[PDB]
Parts: sequence; C-alpha cells; structure tokens
Amino acid sequence: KALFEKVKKFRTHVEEGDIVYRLYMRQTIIKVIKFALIICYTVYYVHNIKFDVDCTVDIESLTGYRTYRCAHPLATLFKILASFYISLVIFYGLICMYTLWWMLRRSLKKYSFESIREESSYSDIPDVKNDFAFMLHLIDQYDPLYSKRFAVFLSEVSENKLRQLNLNNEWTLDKLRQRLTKNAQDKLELHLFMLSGIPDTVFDLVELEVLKLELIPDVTIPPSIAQLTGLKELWLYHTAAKIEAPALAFLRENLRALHIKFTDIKEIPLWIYSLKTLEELHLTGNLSAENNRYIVIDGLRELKRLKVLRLKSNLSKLPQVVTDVGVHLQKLSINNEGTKLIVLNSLKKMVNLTELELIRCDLERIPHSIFSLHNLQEIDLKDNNLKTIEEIISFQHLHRLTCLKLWYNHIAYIPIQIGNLTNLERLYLNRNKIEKIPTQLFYCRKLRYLDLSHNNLTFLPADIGLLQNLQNLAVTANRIEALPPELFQCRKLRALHLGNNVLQSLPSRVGELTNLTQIELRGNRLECLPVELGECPLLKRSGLVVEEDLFSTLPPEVKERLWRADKE
Amino acid sequence: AFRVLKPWWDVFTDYLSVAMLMIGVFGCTLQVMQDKIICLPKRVEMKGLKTDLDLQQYSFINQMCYERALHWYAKYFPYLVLIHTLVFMLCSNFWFKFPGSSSKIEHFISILGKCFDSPWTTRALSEQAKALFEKVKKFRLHVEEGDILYAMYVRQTVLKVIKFLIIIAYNSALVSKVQFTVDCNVDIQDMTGYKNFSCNHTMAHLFSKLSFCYLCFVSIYGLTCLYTLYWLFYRSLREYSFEYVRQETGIDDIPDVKNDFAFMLHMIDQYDPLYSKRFAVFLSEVSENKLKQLNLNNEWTPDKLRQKLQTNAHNRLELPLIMLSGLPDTVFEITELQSLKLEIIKNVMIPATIAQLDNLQELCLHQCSVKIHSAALSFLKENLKVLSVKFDDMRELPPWMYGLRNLEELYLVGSLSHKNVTLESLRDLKSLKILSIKSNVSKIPQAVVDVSSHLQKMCVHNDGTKLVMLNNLKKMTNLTELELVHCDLERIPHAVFSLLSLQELDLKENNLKSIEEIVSFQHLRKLTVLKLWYNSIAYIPEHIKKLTSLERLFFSHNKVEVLPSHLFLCNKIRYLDLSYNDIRFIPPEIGVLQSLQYFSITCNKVESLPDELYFCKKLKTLKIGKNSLSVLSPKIGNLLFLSYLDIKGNHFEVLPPELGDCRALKRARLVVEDALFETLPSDVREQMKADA
Amino acid sequence: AFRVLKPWWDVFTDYLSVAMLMIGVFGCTLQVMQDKIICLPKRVEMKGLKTDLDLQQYSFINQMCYERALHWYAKYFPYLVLIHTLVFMLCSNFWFKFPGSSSKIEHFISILGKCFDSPWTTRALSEQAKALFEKVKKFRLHVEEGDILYAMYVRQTVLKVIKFLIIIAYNSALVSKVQFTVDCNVDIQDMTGYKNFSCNHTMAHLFSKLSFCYLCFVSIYGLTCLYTLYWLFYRSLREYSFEYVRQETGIDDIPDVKNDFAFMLHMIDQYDPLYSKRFAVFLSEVSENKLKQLNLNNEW
Repeated sequence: KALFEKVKKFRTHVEEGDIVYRLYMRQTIIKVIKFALIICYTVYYVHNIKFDVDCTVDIESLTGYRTYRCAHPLATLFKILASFYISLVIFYGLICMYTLWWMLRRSLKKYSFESIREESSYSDIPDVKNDFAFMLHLIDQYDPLYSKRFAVFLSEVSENKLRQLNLNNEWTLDKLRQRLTKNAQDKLELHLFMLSGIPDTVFDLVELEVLKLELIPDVTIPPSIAQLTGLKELWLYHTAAKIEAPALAFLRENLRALHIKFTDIKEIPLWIYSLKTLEELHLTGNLSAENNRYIVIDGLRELKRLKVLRLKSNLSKLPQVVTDVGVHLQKLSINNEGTKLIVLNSLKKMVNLTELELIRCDLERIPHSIFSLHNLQEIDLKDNNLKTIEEIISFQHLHRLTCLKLWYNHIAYIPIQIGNLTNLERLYLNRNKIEKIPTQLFYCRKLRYLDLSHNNLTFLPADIGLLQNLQNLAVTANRIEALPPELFQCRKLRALHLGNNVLQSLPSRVGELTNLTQIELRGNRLECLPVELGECPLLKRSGLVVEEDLFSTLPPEVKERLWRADKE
Repeated sequence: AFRVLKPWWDVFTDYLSVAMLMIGVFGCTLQVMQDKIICLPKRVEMKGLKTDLDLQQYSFINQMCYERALHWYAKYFPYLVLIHTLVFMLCSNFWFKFPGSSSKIEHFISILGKCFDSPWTTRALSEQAKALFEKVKKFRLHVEEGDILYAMYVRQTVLKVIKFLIIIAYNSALVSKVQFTVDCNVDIQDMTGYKNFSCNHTMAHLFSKLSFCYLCFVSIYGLTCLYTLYWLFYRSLREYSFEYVRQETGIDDIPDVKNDFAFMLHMIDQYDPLYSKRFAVFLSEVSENKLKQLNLNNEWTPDKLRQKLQTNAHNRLELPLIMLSGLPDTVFEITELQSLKLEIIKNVMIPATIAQLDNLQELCLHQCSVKIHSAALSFLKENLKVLSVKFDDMRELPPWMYGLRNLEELYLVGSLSHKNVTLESLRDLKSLKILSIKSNVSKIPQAVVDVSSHLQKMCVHNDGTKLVMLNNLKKMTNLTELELVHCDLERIPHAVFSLLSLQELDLKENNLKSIEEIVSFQHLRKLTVLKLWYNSIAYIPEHIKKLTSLERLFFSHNKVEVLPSHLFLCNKIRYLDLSYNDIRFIPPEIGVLQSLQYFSITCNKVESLPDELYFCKKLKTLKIGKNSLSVLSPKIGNLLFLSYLDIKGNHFEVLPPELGDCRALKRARLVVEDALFETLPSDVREQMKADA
Repeated sequence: AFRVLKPWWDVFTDYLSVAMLMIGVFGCTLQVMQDKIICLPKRVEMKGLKTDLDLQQYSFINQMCYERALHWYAKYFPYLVLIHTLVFMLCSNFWFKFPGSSSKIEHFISILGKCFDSPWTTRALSEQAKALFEKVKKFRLHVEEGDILYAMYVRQTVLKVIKFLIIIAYNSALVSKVQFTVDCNVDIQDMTGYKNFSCNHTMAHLFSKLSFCYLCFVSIYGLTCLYTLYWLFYRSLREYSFEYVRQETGIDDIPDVKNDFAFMLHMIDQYDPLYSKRFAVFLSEVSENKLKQLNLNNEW
C-alpha cells in the first residue's frame, strides 16, 4: 500500500517534468558534435608529425650555422598513437550517432504501454508522459521485463485488489459478531455502511437474519452468500451492486423481504425480477420519470409471491404494474411525502389488500375506491390535510374494518356516522383540533386503543363506561380539567397517557382501575395525588409519569411500595 | 551529510579545484625533473664556434644564470598554483571541518534525512514520528538562534572571490613577462672569461600555455562564484516563506523561519525542491495535531471509557474527561452515556460522529474551547437538553451554544461583566427553562428577557457583586423559582413584587437586616418558599403572618435575638430553619406547628424547650445543636415519626429512655454523646443500633 | 574512537604535521635526485678559462668540497625535518597506541556511543539501557580512578611545545648559514694542482625559501600548541561541574566527576557540548529511578 502511495506521488512529481530527457539530449548533441570536430581537425593535422624536421633558426653569433636537420624519434610512435586514438574516436562517434538516431526515431515522450496491458488484460496501465516514458524506454533497453514488473503497480485493478486484501485482513469474525445487532423485528442485523467492499468472512455467520447496506460502492455478490441461510430481509441504500449466478439462485429461494433506498434509477439492479420468493418489497427515493414512469418497475408482475409493498417516491399517479401486481398483494404502503396522489380508480382492483397506508400523500379527500377493498382492515391517512371525514358511513361496506387512523389532519369535528362503524377496535386522530366527543363515538364498543392527544378537547363524556373494551387512551395537550366517574368504570384499562392537561384534581375512583399499568400525569395542573392511585396492582414508577412534587403528596407507604416494585 | 550540502556550483568548483591541484602538482613535477636552463656566451662555409670550456663550467654558468636571469614568478609558478589550490581546498572544507558548527550541520542532516524518511509525513500530506516530532521542535528552538553558519559561508565565498580576482589580475600581467629565451650579463667573466650569456629553459612556452588554460579555468571559477554571490545578494536568504504548503495542504502552520533555518532551507531547495516539502511536515502544527489524535485514538480503549463511565450530579450516565488533547472516537462508540464531562480540554473539534451519541441530553464542559461541525451543531440542537459550561476569560465560550432550541437547562461558571453583562441573545434557546449562572454580573442582561417568555427558573449567584438594575427582573413573567445569592442587594427589590408566579425565593448572602417588605411579599400569594440565608436580619415584622402560602422557612445565620409570637401564625410552614441565631427561648406558640416536619436550632443559645414544641408530632427532623439544654423530657417518646435527631454539644446528664419510642429514629439518625447514649437502657440502645 | 578525540586545534596540528612531513619528503627527494655541488678553481678580448682538468677530477673535487665545505645542517635539513615530523606523528599517535590507557579510551568511546544512542535519554530529557546503567556505574567505578591519561596527554603537549621551541631556536640561527655560493680550500693541489675552489649547489635558495615556509608552519604549530596548553592551565580541567543539567532538567543528582572524567568531559565539550549533555542522562540518579519505575510498571 505504501508502495502504491509512493508510486502515485512519484507519478505526480516526475510525469510532468520532461527535464532529464532535455539534458540527455543536449549531452548527446554535445558528444556527437565534439566527436565530429576532433575527427575533423586531428585528421587534418595528423600529417604534421614527421620523424625528420628541417629548422633554420638563424643563430650564427652563437654557432655560425643556419640550417639543421633534426630527428624526432617518437614521431612514428605519435603517428601510431594518433591513428589509434582517431579510430577510437570513430567508434565513439558511430556509437553516439546510433544513440541520437535511435532517440529521434523512438519519440519516447509517451510510453506505448499497450502491448503489456493487452497481453495481461490489465486495462488500467495508462500511457505515461515525458520524463517517465523516456526512463521506461531506457530500462526496457536494459531489460524489458523490468517494465512489466512496474506496470502491475500502475494497474488500478491491482491496487483495488490489494486494498480488498487489506480489507479482508482487517476484519475479524468476532468484530462482526459484536457488530451483529437485533432490530425491532428480533432479526440479527449486520448493517454495512460506507464500506468499500465485501469481506467474505461475513458469509460465515449464517445467523445473520437482516442485511442492510448503505453507501457501499458497486460491489458484486460472490457465491459464498449461499452460506447465509438465515437472511430473509435485505436493505440496500444507494448501491448499484452486481450479483453472481449462484448468488442469484440462492436468493431466488432464500430471500423473503427486500428493501431498496436509491437516489437514481440505475441503483436498482435489474435481476430483482428473477427473485421469485420475494414477499415484502420496500423502495425509497424519487423513481418518478417523464413519459416512462412506472415502466422501470414493470417487472413486479414477475414477483408472484410479492405481498407487502412500501413506497416512498413522491408519486402523483398510481403505477400500472403495481396495480396489476396488486392482485396478490395483501398490503400496500405509499408515502408520497407531500405529493398529491390520484388513485385513478385503480386502487380497488387489489381486493385482496388487507392493510393500506397513505402518509403525507396530501389526499385532502377520500376517493370512493378505498371502500371497494372488502378485505381491508386497517388504514392510516396521516398528514392528508383531512378537514371533513363524513364519508365514513360508506365504511359500513368493510365487514372486517378493525382499525383506522386519520391523525395529523384538520379534523375538528367527529361525524356521528362512526356510530355505524361498530367494527372498529382502535382509533388514532391526534394532532387535530377536536374539541368535543360525541356520544355516538361510544357506539363502537369494540374500541380498545385511542390516541386523541393534541386536541381542543376539554371533557370526557359519561359514555366512556360504554367502551369497556378500551385499554389505552391518550389525551395529551388538551383542555381536560375534569374526569367523569364513568372513566373508572372500565376495570380492564391497562395503560393511560393523560399528561399535559389542565386537570385540577384526580377523582378518588382511580383505585377502581385495577388493571392500570402505566399512567401519564406530567403537565397536569394537579395538587394532590389520590391515595387510591397507590392501590393499583400494576402501578410502577416507570408506569407513573408525573412530577416529583405532586407525587410527594402520596402517602409514604405508597412511595415505598412503588420503589420496591421498581427494584422488583 | 557529505553530498546533500552541495549545489551544482559547489560540484563545479570542486571539480575545478581538483583540476587546479592536478595542474599545480604536475607543474611541480615538471619543474623538479625537466626544468633546466641551457646557457652559452652571446658576444663573440661555417664551422664550429668552440669557446674552449668544459662541462662543469657550463653547469656553473647555468646555475648562476638560472638564479639571476630567470624570473622569480616563472620559477615559483608551480608552487604558487599549488599553494593557492591548497588554500582554496582548506577554506572550502573548513566549513565542515569546523566542529562547533559542524555539529549543528550534522544534526540538521540527521533530522532532515529522518524526517524525509518518515512515512507519516507522506500519510499526513494526503508511530515514533510523534516522538520524532519532539526532536524537530527541539531543533527549531536551538538552531534558529544561529545564523553564524550563514555568515561563515558568506565569508568563505568572499575570500574565494577575492583570491580569484587577485589571481586573474596579477597573473594576466605576469604571463607576458616569461619568455622561452633569456639573457644574463653577470660577472662570470674573470671567473670564466665571459660575461654575456644567452640561455633558455625548455618548459617556458609549455608553462605559458598551461598557465593560460589555468587562468581560463580560474575565470570560469570566478564566474561561478559571481553567479553564487548574485544569487546570494538577490534573494535575501534571511527568511524563507513557504506560501505553498499552506496553500496546498491547507495547514496555516509552518509560518516562517529564522535566518539560519532559511539559509539551510534555501540550500536544500537548491539541492532538491522536494526534500524541503518532506521536511517541513514535522514542523507543521496541524500535522502534529493529526499525529497526536491518531496516536491517542490508537492508545485509547472503549473499555476504559466504560469503566470511567459514572453518573453525573443530575442522575445521568456521565463520562468525565480530566486531561485530553482531543476527542477519542471511541467515546463516540459509547452511545449509552446520558452525560459527558470535559475538564480543561483545549482545541476540541466535534465531528458528525456525535450522531452516534444518540442518547445524550447533558453536556458538561469545564474550561474547554469547543467547536463543532454543522452536523454536530444540528445534532446537539435537536438532542442536547442540559448543558454545563465553565469558562475563565470568555475565550472558551462557543457561540453555537446560543442556538440550541431543545436545550432545557444551562450551567455557567465564569465572569461576564469583567457595567453590563456580556451575554449573547438567548433567542434561539426556545426550550430553556432552567438558567443557573455563576459570574460577577452587574446588570441583569436583556438576553434572558429574550427567553423569559418560556423560561421557568433563572438563577444568578454572583461572588459578591451588587446588582444594580432591577428593571429586567420585573419582566420574568413565566419565572417560577427565583434564587438570588450574594447579590449585595441589602434591600428587598421591587422586581420580585412584579413576579407573582414565584413559588421559591432565595436571598442568600444578601446581608439583609431590615426585611419589613413582607407586605409586598403578600403580593405573591404563591410564595411557598422564601429564603433569607446569611443575612444581618434581626427583626421579623407582624405582616409575615399574611403569607399563608409559606411552606418552607429559612433563617439560619442571622442576628435574630428574640423570635416573635406572630411568626407562628403561618400554619402552612412545614420547614423551619432557626439555627445559627441568637435564639435562647422557644415561645410555646410553636405548638400550633402541627404540620412542621423540620426544626433546626443548631448553634443557638437554646436553654429550654416548651412541651408544645413536642406537639409538632409530624416533626421527622429535629436539630437542636450545640445549645445550652440541660435535660430532655420523656414526652419526646410520643414522636413516633421522628427520623433524625441532633442534640449534640448540650449539657444533658441522663437521656430519658423514651427516646427509644421513636421508631423512625436510629443511632445513625441520633446525634448524642457517648455518655448521653449510655444513659439509654440496654434494650433501647440495642434497638436503636440493631434488632437485638 | 578515531574521530571524536580530536578538537579543532588537534585537526589543525594534524594538517600541519602532514604538510611538514610532505615537505620533508619533497626536500629529501630533491636532495637524492638533484642536489649537487659544482666546483671550479677560484684564483686566476676575453676567451675561455680552461684549467686542463678531467671529469674524474671534476667529480672528485665536487665530492671533497661538498663533504668539507657544505654545512652538515644544510645537508641534513631535509632529514632533520623528516625526523622531527616523524617524532611529532609518533607522539601524536602514541596517546592512543599505548594499550594501558587505550583500553580505557576505547571503553569510554563505546559507553558514550551506547548511552547517547539510547533514545530513553531523549525520553527523560523531554529498554535494555537500564541494564546498561550497570556498565555506566561500573564505568564510573573504573575510569574515575585513572587520570594518568591526563598526565600522559600533558606530557605529550609539553614535549610537542618543547620540540617546536627547539626547532625554532636553532633553525632560526642555521637558516642564514645556507648560501648559494661557497668557497673551499683543500689540499687537492699536488693531487690536482689546485687548492682554492669556488662552488655552488642549485638547491640553496629554493631550500632557503622552503625553510622559510617550514619555519612559518612551525610558528603556526607553536601558536596552536600554546593555545592548547594555555587552555589546559586556565579552566582547571581536573573538575567539571555541569551546572546545566541540574538547572535545566531539575535533577539534583550528578554531583561531580573525577580528574580523568572531568578531562574527558571537557574534551568532549570542546568537540561538542551536546554529546556530553546526552551522555549525562545515565549519570542522573533521578533519570535512572524514573527508568526503573517505568520498567517496574511494565513488568508488574
């Protein structure tokens, strides 16, 4: 890895330069021209070295003589030396001309580098620029193999493989074992997030039940995923991952749920339609397209075993393929999260549907097609800006109408037609502006759970004793200052969320709440806690949400038993 | 050590010096072997011209004319060149043969080579290096004070230039003086019979050519010297400014250097432009922070954090920090901590990893300059509910703490006024309910009025400063409990009278004496708690009877000499603190205090207690203290609810056994002398100590 | 071992000795090859002055007059320079060539290198060296009982200064004796018929200037030796108190050193003050206690 780092550093440093090439070219030019000059003038002047010379220095006042014949013994020897030296010069000049001609013909400012990568299929061996190609060519002149021995370290594939090896070395099965967690679904989860690649060791922990992937760059599933028997649900967040055929075959029968969170359409692998045991599918992100919307998801029809469906895509039209595949869907969830959706009457064709959730779809009204779903039992229409809900009378059609949610809306009044809807067992209409509770609401005696918090309600009708099946009610952030005695007539009331109201005093009949497990009184304008609150069998400090000062009004024995049950 | 200090001109000068040494030695050798003068007399079909002389006479004449006629510089040219080359070599090596500065040079070479050799520099630019960091700092502390090396190099270059100039200037004139031939008219006549002599020595013209070549070499030498000196007299090497490392790596450190470091760095850059880049990393402060953080993260273990994990004061899982240089990411792996305490930790940068600390509501900072990331700031804005901050000179205060809209409780320990409070606007603290400030604030800030629309409890406990402006405290509409300590007020303010929602009231260390404004405290019909701690109070008005809402009373450490009867009129008072006062007698009206559950008169002159004091059957805490009591009544056996009793330091003789009739009272809850407790029976003392 | 025992003046004296040795060799070579005395009878249109003498007579006259007339100092001067330079080199090397003190010198060099090489010294000033502490204390038990090394070095310095003084003293008087010309009267008459002879040898003036340069070098050597000897008898090298490690590092240990140890520390400080500082770490009792505490916390 440090070698790769130094390779990148050196490529940045020297690939630009083109300095050593220029200096060597200048030196070669100097050598060639100097050889030419000496081979010229030395051979010009070679003849002057002669054994016998004739000199007339004209010294007669000292000698009397004028002319002299003289002998230089080494002149033949110096002629031999000159011939030998100039032959050496000819050899040097031939070598230098060979070098310069080869350099000019070569054009070695860019290393071709394509033969080696073509032969070894190492496509990541780019041609390097000057001051790197020249030296590469020189080393090839010394030894071609040394080029390849460096080429593999300019190979990005090799660098990625080395990094993957280091990734596998780093991970220990124990760290993944401690990294295995339990979700809210009691499923062993190993969520891999911002991880470069797959370490195959994760395939040894077959106990993995849910795999969640986020910000993992385009990995490919190796066949060893076949060792992960317990995987049933999958979560992939923003990954255009690939797969292998054995992996696809294993997931074709060993996958139960799939969840995808994509920013772009391509982040969905196309082999998803080949998984035939998929039952729950979750998709997050804008899949909206123009003139080809709901066409990329056309393969859902191939997902015969698809039952559950969660959508978070800000859609405005119901997909055609989703409508066609809804024949075997038992639950459909859409979260347009602001975008208004038009059913186009295409929601009734999924008669097998049992649950339906449309949160923040800005419906503003109930289309009739919802009532056509005879198997529908629960329904949530949160943040659809619902002001008038008098259409509930058509809910007489649904004989298995178990629950309903219309919270986070503009509902300020309760239509009486809900009295027809006796099949209801739960209701949640909080975050609204409801001010009164009609007696007719108490005609749905099957009601068991309620959450009417954050409303203008200021009283509780005496007909609460009618709703004996009720066990949980929330009225937080309301104007409640009085509690009817009939509130205590439901002896099976388990837990209550009554905090943050204007309740002056709590009636002593709280002791009648024998099944009272959890109670919220924080924010109430209470002064003294009733002593009968301390006689409830299932009361605990955890189930007692109330301020300490108001709680201190309770008898000390009540406090001691509360703390003892807290420790036990 | 011996190669990295040599620029190109140094190498070229060294080569020229070697060539000049060869020239001088070869000239000396030729002078030794072949340099001889042949002499003949000058003045006189051709025939011989014999002068009838022998060979020894020839030799003597040659010696004499060589000594006389031959030019001295011509004879000494080889020695001259050798001497000058020796001087050049000696002065060129003397820079590194000078041990006093050569030690610094060698240390610089070692540190530069080690720093360039360190891979951590390459890692950071993208183990023991940290320890190596130490040496670098040591070096930059000791060697920046030098620069004598630079002056020495300047002196050496100047001397070399002067030598070259002199050599050229005089040898140019002296070269023409020599000739192949020569003549001498010495008084060899009458010793040989001849005076005029024509002579010559062979090596003359060859020496001339060699000298011309040597002078050209010295000319090139001087040109190199001039280039070097120009580069020395044009760049001002006294300071080296990087201005590229800061731009590239974004590290504003490595600001500059002294003269010596600049000289060495310039020489390194001339030798190689990248070794300086690799060397300056260990001088970088931010790189040093990166190395320290990495080493600390590797050294730290989450197990030690789990062990040091504890509960804070406000029952939250706290992870105190006492001395750290940064944030261990392992701390971010501990998501279960409900509190976090930082003490004396400067230069704190919180990344987005605070999102891991999901279950966090209280943060304790003690003398820490803490900066966040926008992601960390957002996570704290939506998750931080309690905050504890200690600052000393306001330099550790993070501005973003004023942007927390989910913050509920705030703790400050640090002066603001340093006369107005230097407080930023408390506008974004949209959930601030509790505010406790420890400062020396002079006037109450307007910023808290920006938060009083939902603020519930504001407290300022100064170190004795006198609170001047009471206008803002009148605006505390949503205030519920007010605590003012040591505010040097000396009088009851008009602002509290404008705070009707007050349920608790504190006037500790305010040194009040005349407290007759309880009529204006009847303006607070919710005044359940009112404190008058550490005051000069000695007088209780009748009108205190009008506060039926009173449920807790504090009058400890006051000048109250006699307590009045009307003081007992507020029956709803459950807590009574009359300790550390001048109270000697307890009026019997205390009998009406049936609901009174606390009564402390510790360190008073209490000499007797009426029986009606025992009529307070709900008294679960009784603290008489070191008073002047002499006897204890049996009636205290009727206090079946008494849990804590303190009568230590009194003059009791025998304690009545009826003390054992107090079921909730134990030996731990009873403060008596050894002899006092010994007066209790064996069964009573055993029941108080154990279950017998 | 062979490098850090040389202060700046020691290296200067080494260079001076090398120059003097080379000059003596050059003079000896010149004497061997070319040094010859030429002699002619002195007492006597201008023509030749033949004295009807042969070459054998020429050589014999040259021999006899060179043996007689030329100063013995002049003839032995290259040899004298060579001898004195050889004595200087021998006494320079003998300080380390005597095994009895050379063993202590080698042990000191090795222990100083090992101690300064230990990075725990830098750790304290900010592994196995703990055991090396024993050698340190063992070393402080052994060489501090010496100081005869100091006496030997003082003897060497005194002898070198004495040699320089004697060389200057008699060479100054002898320098003016050499002359280019000379005369000799021997009973070569009735052997050759002549008695008076004027003679000269070529080397004379060149050797005179050579002697001038040699005497200048001897003067420089004397100045260097004088500086060394003066420093020996001014700073009182028999005791060395650091007064810097104790003040800087805050360690009240390292009380003092003995004569030999003080002399060694003085010489090292002359070479480099910092090596002595890094070696003083292991003489520090506080540091040694800290290292023992660190080792004990590791081992426990």
